[PDB]
Amino acid sequence: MLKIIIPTTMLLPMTWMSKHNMIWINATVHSLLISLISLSLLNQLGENSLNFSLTFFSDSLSAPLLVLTTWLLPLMLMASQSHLSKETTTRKKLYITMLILLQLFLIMTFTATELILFYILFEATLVPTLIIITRWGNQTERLNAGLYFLFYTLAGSLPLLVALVYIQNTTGSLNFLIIHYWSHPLSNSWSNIFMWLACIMAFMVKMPLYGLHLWLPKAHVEAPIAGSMVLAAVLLKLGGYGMMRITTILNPLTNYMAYPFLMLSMWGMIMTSSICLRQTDLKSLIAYSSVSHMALVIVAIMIQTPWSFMGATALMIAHGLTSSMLFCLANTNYERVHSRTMILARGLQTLLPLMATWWLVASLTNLALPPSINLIGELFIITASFSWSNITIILMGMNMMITALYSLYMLITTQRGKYTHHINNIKPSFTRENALMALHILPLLLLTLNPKMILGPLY
Amino acid sequence: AFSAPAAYLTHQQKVLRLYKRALRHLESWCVHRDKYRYFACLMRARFDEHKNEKDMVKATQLLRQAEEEFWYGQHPQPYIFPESPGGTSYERYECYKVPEWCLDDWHPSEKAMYPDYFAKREQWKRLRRESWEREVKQLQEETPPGGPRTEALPPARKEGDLPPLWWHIVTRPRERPM
Amino acid sequence: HVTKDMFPGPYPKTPEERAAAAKKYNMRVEDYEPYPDDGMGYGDYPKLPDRSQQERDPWYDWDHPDLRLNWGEPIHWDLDMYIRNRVDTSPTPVSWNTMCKHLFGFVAFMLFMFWVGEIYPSYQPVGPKQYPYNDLYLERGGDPTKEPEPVVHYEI
Amino acid sequence: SFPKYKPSRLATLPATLDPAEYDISPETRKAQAERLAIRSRLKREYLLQYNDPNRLGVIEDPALIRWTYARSANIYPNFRPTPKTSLLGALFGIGPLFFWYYVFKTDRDKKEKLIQEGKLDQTFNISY
Amino acid sequence: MNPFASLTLTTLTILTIPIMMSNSNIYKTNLYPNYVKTTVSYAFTLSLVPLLMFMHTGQEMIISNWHWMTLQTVELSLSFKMDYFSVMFIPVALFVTWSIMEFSMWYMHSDPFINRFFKYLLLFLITMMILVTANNLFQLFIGWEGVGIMSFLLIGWWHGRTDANTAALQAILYNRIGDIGFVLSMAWFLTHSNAWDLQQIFMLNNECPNMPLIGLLLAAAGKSAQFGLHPWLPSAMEGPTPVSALLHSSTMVVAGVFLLIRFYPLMETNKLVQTMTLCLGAITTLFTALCAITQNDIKKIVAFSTSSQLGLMMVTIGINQPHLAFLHICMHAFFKAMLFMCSGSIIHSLNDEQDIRKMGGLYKAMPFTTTALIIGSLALTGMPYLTGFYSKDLIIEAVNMSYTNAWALLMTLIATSLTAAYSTRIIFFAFLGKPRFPPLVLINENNPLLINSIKRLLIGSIFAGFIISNNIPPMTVPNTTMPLYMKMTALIVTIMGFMLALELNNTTYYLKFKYPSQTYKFSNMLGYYPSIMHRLPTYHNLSMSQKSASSLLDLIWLETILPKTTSFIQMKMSIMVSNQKGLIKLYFLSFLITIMISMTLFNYHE
Ligand SMILES: CCCCCCCCCCCCCCCCCC(=O)OC[C@H](COP(=O)([O-])OCC(O)COP(=O)([O-])OC[C@@H](COC(=O)CCCCCCCCCCCCCCCCC)OC(=O)CCCCCCCCCCCCCCCCC)OC(=O)CCCCCCCCCCCCCCCCC
Ligand SMILES: CCCCCCCCCCCCCCCCCC(=O)OC[C@H](COP(=O)([O-])OCC(O)COP(=O)([O-])OC[C@@H](COC(=O)CCCCCCCCCCCCCCCCC)OC(=O)CCCCCCCCCCCCCCCCC)OC(=O)CCCCCCCCCCCCCCCCC
Ligand SMILES: CCCCCCCCCCCCCCCCC[C@@H](O)O[C@H](CO[C@H](O)CCCCCCCCCCCCCCC)COP(=O)(O)OCC[N+](C)(C)C
Ligand SMILES: CCCCCCCC/C=C/CCCCCCCC(=O)OC[C@H](COP(=O)(O)OCCN)OC(=O)CCCCCCC/C=C/CCCCCCCC
Ligand SMILES: CCCCCCCC/C=C\CCCCCCCC(=O)O[C@H](COC(=O)CCCCCCC/C=C/CCCCCCCC)COP(=O)(O)OCCN
Repeated sequence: MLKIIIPTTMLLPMTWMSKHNMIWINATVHSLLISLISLSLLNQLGENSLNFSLTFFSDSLSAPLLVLTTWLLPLMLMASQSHLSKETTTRKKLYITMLILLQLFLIMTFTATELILFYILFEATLVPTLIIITRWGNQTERLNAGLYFLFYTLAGSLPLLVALVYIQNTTGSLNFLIIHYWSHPLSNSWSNIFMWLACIMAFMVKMPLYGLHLWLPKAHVEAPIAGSMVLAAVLLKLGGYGMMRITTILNPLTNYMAYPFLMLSMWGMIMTSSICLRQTDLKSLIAYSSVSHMALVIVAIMIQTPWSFMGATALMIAHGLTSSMLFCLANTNYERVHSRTMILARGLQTLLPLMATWWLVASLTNLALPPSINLIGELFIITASFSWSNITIILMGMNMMITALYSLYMLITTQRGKYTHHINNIKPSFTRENALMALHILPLLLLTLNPKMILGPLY
Repeated sequence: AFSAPAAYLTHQQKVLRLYKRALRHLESWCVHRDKYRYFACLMRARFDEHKNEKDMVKATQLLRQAEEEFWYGQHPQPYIFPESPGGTSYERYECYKVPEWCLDDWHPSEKAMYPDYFAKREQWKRLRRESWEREVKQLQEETPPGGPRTEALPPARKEGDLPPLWWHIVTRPRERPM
Repeated sequence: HVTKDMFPGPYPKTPEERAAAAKKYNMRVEDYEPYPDDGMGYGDYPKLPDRSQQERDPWYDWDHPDLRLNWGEPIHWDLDMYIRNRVDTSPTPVSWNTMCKHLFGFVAFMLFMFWVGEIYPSYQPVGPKQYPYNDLYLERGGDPTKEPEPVVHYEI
Repeated sequence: SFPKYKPSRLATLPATLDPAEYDISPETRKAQAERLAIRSRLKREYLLQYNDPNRLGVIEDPALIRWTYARSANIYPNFRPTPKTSLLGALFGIGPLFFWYYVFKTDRDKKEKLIQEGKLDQTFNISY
Repeated sequence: MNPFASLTLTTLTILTIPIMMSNSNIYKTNLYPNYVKTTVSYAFTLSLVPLLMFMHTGQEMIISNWHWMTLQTVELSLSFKMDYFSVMFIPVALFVTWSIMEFSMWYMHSDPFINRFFKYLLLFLITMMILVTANNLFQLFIGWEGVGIMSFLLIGWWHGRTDANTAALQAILYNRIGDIGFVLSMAWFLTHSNAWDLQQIFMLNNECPNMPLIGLLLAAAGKSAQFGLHPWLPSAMEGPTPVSALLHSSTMVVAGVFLLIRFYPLMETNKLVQTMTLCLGAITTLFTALCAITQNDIKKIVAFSTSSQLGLMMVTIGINQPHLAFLHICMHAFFKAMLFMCSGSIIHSLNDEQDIRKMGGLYKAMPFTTTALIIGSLALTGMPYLTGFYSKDLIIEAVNMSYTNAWALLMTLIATSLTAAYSTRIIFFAFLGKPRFPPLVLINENNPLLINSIKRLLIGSIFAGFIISNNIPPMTVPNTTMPLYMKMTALIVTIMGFMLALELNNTTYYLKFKYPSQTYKFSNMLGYYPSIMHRLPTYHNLSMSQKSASSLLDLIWLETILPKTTSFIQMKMSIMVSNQKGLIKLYFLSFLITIMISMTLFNYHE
């Protein structure tokens, strides 16, 4: 695992020793090389995980997330360099350093064998994101957004720390292998109920769960493009990964402790899909769609079936890629017209046809068109829910209908109709933007040929 | 579409508009030309029955009763011209209309083709740039201090003057731009 | 260049506050009327008439032709609901609450008649179709080790 | 005479059927003139920037900014805890959650109790 | 190896070659539409051969060529079903598509994006082939959504027009309403039968419960535009005429009927679902036929005709006659495509006019179009020994001789009357009488593409019924003994419709004017279904989405409870704690109080 971590660390002195006009080129090239190297972790053994050492291990769940992070870094660099052109060399190097530190913390988080190290890195991811949002955000609400993002996370995460140290004291270990092999049932008691809550609420708020999701629109809208990319693509999946790791020791309590969370997730996915229908800001719609998809992931994790975990893993990967692509698409238009209002710029298909094609493909993947992996995950989760209870199909179908509705609503509003007359500064699409959209979309379609790479350990 | 609207419609304008709407809906009801002509002359006679009324109150009441009759007896599916706001071809060619400022963003290799067109476009741009200040000055001169009262614009009055605010009216893309 | 006092504020109660709000939204003080002062959060925004964009004049020279809106004019609170790609409030030839009666009556009549016809089906004056081998007992699932009851058909 | 047309929310009253536009007073004409003057002044202000050769960019519209700010940022500062607001919030917030909890809990309790009886017909159900 | 499988797969494979060449140089030239048309014609003539093999020996096959993924005990493979349905429907669809693309080469000549139009048509054809030939439910869902998305893209071809975008979104909404039931069926089948493939499902479901069949029925109603989800098909006429002729007339809109036919072994084991299908089909066909007879737009009338024929397919499915329904699909494709083609030629000749009130005497001005439309109308009305006879009259005969709902039978007969009614309306208002179009005559139908394509579909509409009926094995027990008056019921109904519609159409020449009746207003405004269902639920949904979900909960109460309460409480506590006057007197008084407490509440407890 050091063969991935050490080059990521080497990215720091390499970008701090580069010339003022070569930082983007060097960082992009070596980030792509690191992603290529990290692609070798997909070879999984089946029966058990790849245990490199006492500190790190790789699973069929961790490997797609690691590859997604390593692949997302170069796309973040490509998206960032346009709006940072006027910045000084030192501040651009600091921004790239923030991105590299975030990547390092993420790659170490997904491979830790022990839960305290996972917690330490999972909290350490906060600082670079907070710095990025509050320093390179564009509006004045970035400060309030950063405060929300920090405190919503910490209020859930601190009880997790207390629960983890208590569990290590009572059991003697927190190593995930020992945790799994020496699992014992949780009795029906108030102490066990509060232990369950302390082990669950941090990952709940990172998803986010409906009712604890208010930080996400603020943080995702007010962050720069790279910050939004990493928030939607990767940082939302930390909660799901933590849930999959932690629910091993929570049985059989989850059988009834999951009822309020399932109810909240289903009704709130309906609510957020409905909210997307009346939104004046283009980024907030994407944020709320992310909330709905993560609510579906929460249901999948809560029901505790192999098909549910497979669908949840597929949906996490697909949602990460699709949300990153949608955020980049919105950012291109924002850079054109310097406003996030959806109806300001209309009929962009007449002026930008290839970008309209990218918009159409992203909208089609957002509504989970077959045989894309988005629908693979969603269908697996829906089938698992149907096995859990036949009445879930009503809510699943309603959510599907509303998702198609607002996806095509966004597409029609932004791309169709007639152009706004007074707006006359819409230049032809750059090679960088088209390449960024292609690099987002092509892995999505290529993953359809080999769906088992992202289905997870339960495959 | 081309004329600045007035603050209100007179009784005469409302009367003519009701006449035209009634005739069009009667034509919708009367498909054939001869029957439509017969009933249109009958409508014209009934309409001229109160042509020379001097009491404005009773004329207004007649207009209100006629409007109620038209609304009750209108055609639910009146004939609409294809390019009209309700027609089947209303906004069909809007996707083919590209604004003229997009031609400035063309690559020099694209402008290598069509050289005379772009030379004439340069001529038009010089004309607009050399007329804009005079247009603004004329608009400032011919405007009451309390702002304009209507959406009407004055014509050119000097030797080499162009009517103010003419660029986006003259440079419409087309009705069939492709 | 939109300064602080050009943004919506709280509900106006004094007449001078109402005049200032009406001037801010480019409206006549006689026409400007805010939403009722409950806790719903409307604040200073004017309550425009609930007409759709489809009802506006299509022959007028709008700044935004598709939108049927003019630059700088106050925008309805529910514009995105009335964009004419969506909910339409245009007057209909037949009154509302009259179309509802006809539609509901048609559907209810058809449902009741279908139920009645289910009670009173149509058929031909024939006997049930007859099949040779114990009503094809071995064919319709088999289980050939339980000796089905003899289904015997006679000529007539 | 003829049957009357009555308007509603989703099918409004036509202008030609509106008694307001047929009962005219001089103050009504003055109001119409004032509205037309406001519209004309806004149109002139927009068209002076639209036709400017020098101007490049998006012409900012104050009205759109006001609409977006009112729909997004101005809502909470104008919120008051009110019996109407409190009751509507409680209903639309927690009513559906408890309704769905009751429905799902009843269905799953029936299914589990029917499983314990040994009567569910779970033949061929090897995927979950 | 048996050539059957190779030819069946090659027919589907060669259709994708122009899609691969879409990035090549030929896509930039004006030769692309002819290239696509030639490719489709070659696909048709290639598909003709497996049809001959089946007609000789009844050869049927399934090809699980590629393994995609395996989840535990469940295997997902790219599998194609090549039974009678596939080998019969593929050549018909290819023939119709060939004719319609040859028509489009003329109709869409002045469109600047004709290459994109032909590419979209080919993509729709590929997705429909995937839908038809699928052997498992996942592949059929892929084809389902592919044809749905292609319909969305083709309806909104003129994306600068608001109504086209609105109609495309409406179609998507209704199709997803049906897709809810499709997904329910998929989930039930996987959970209870451990398979998505057709073979396992048939074996494990001897007595199929109601849930999967109701899901399939909901999906079919969504795709075939039945009474609950009908209005999107008439509004799909916003697209160009070739799109209406191909997608929304004869090929795509039969997907729900085809889905119900694919599961007929399960459908015949349940009578409640059969009754529901029969009743839904009857109400759909009669409601749409009633709406058709008062419409003035020709495309709307033909679309309502298509909806009524789909309802007839549903009723013939409901009486447990699936092979007859498939035969009706194949027969109806020919003359419905021809009817849209004739309507499009008329529209193009009269300067893009679609209202029949401005269509005058074209019986002499457009002789070939008049002949083709008359032949198509006679085929639609079930004139004996035409294409429509061999299926529609057998359907009426089987409906008459079955243990069926009486109301459904009566509504089917009334719809049979209304069919001739609106056919007579179309002919009378479009081809007879005096001209009513603008004086500048542009009428010209002397183009080889239009004539050749309409001629090909005319030969089809004349002979396909006899040929196909005589070249297939008997899959339905014939009704040989029926009363004479009941044998002639369809013809009596058709003649009554002809006579009465012609009488009411002849009465409009009279110089007499009367206000419309309430029944006419109900019929013309489509029963007020789009007037209410497109306004009330949408308004309520969007209003609750803004006022309650967005504002009341996220912006107000969820803000109030967790973050704002915390901020307020901490601010109040900070103000209380930190606002001290700086006087040592008060501090030392508090120190004395604290000392007194520690010595008593703590020092006495040990
Ligand atoms: C994750 C999804 C989303 C979840 C989160 C979102 C949703 C949850 C959070 C947001 C919604 C919850 C909000 C909680 C209420 C907050 C009230 C507030 O902030 O007031 C400050 C605010 C400021 O104080 P202030 O400025 O000093 O006062 C001046 C007033 O404005 C001057 O006003 P006034 O003098 O004109 O009127 C005041 C007066 C008169 O008030 C009125 O005129 C209206 C009547 C209010 C009280 C009775 C309600 C009448 C209508 C409904 C009756 C119940 C129907 C049945 C309910 C169950 C159905 C199965 O007050 C009363 O007479 C009330 C007496 C109490 C009798 C009934 C007590 C029932 C307790 C709860 C029963 C329902 C339990 C839930 C059942 C769920 C089953 C599944 O005071 C108010 O203006 C509101 C007063 C009325 C409050 C009524 C609350 C009803 C809503 C249910 C409360 C239970 C939920 C909370 C649980 C914890 C409770 C201990
Ligand atoms: C021995 C057995 C053999 C039996 C042989 C026949 C048996 C008897 C047949 C007689 C039945 C119908 C005869 C023709 C009807 C109309 C003729 C007529 O008088 O014209 C004047 C007039 C037409 O209006 P208009 O003001 O002249 O048009 C204005 C301009 O002319 C506008 O001009 P335009 O330029 O716009 O175009 C004019 C256009 C438009 O013309 C229209 O406006 C007519 C549209 C509606 C009438 C069409 C009749 C279809 C009725 C089907 C209803 C099924 C049940 C639905 C239940 C609804 C419940 C609310 O006309 C056409 O082009 C064609 C129209 C229809 C021609 C074909 C009709 C024949 C099919 C029906 C009979 C079936 C024959 C075989 C029997 C099969 C089984 C034995 O008709 C009426 O005023 C009343 C129509 C009667 C409809 C009643 C619906 C039945 C159910 C009522 C409700 C029952 C329950 C009680 C209430 C609920 C209690 C809770
Ligand atoms: C906006 C979103 C925020 C996040 C949402 C988080 C959801 C947290 C809710 C936790 C789920 C349930 C918690 C415990 C399960 C049962 C709770 C209790 O009501 O059940 C009964 C418990 O009986 C009584 O109800 C005791 C609880 C009563 C006191 C709790 C106060 C509840 C009021 C609601 C306050 C809101 C809490 C959330 C604040 C934000 C069962 O009866 P019994 O079999 O005998 O006891 C079982 C426990 N034993 C085995 C140890 C004996
Ligand atoms: C089972 C789950 C689903 C059941 C249905 C629940 C209700 C669905 C509510 C959907 C709300 C979506 C609103 C957002 C859409 C945006 C606004 C919009 O679409 O505008 C309406 C738009 C424009 O109207 P036009 O008349 O076509 O305009 C043309 C001239 N201008 O038209 C539409 O698309 C509206 C569609 C609304 C459909 C709602 C009614 C559906 C009811 C179905 C019940 C019947 C079930 C079928 C039974 C089958 C038998 C088993
Ligand atoms: C930003 C929003 C996120 C909010 C999430 C907050 C919820 C976190 C879950 C509860 C936190 C406290 C958990 C304590 C750590 C668990 C360790 C444990 O299991 O020890 C228990 C101790 O259990 C407790 O003490 C729990 C009491 C609660 C203390 C603080 C209460 C604060 C409010 C609790 C309810 C809210 C939690 C869920 C709300 C989620 C957010 C709304 C038993 O130990 P013993 O004493 O040895 O008993 C066995 C031998 N006799």
